[PDB]
Amino acid sequence: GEELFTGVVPILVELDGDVNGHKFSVSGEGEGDATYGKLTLKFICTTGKLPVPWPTLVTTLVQCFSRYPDHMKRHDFFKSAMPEGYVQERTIFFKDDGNYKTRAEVKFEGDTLVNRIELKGIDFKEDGNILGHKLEYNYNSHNVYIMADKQKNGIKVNFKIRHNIEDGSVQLADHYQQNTPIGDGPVLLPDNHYLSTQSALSKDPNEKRDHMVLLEFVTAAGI
Repeated sequence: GEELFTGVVPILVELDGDVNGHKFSVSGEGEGDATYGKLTLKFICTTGKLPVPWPTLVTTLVQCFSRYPDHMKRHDFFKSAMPEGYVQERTIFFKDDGNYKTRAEVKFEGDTLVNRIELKGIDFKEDGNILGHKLEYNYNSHNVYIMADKQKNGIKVNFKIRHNIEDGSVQLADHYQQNTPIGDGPVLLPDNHYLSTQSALSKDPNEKRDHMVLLEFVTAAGI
């Protein structure tokens, strides 16, 4: 897959979610430039108002677009699984609140890199920081820790996202991730390393639908 990410690739994102019964759908389009670990996307809630804060959806809403330096190419599982793609599953535990469980398939459909997602959220407090919409519209920089999972011929991923709360406090979201290939072809199983992330959220001053504009940079490191 390395060769498939040398230039600007277009991206399409589709998420179907249900959090405590509140059903919703999100669509997103943009492009990724893995050579600069760059992502520019704009997401729309296609069913109306989003029943959770936009930032809680950022991790769910294409790590194959992370910049893997030359001396780490042999560790880029994400791109190695292309174009057949890979399944990405997660369990996001929101401290003192509910948890999201997600399953997605990211692969190529012609030239378009597609991320199809199903998200299920349960045990949220209808009046907590998530359902009550008390998280600020911003995003911090984190370190995504990656590990090989030889027995599953995939990887294991763990990290902690810190969502700023409107009162100055912090809402922790423990991420437990698993990625496995969709094809029966070989993939790169990586030594331990991590991805350094940063995201900036903004609004489109001409968009009336509930939405999020995301600019994100990610680069592999730790080796």
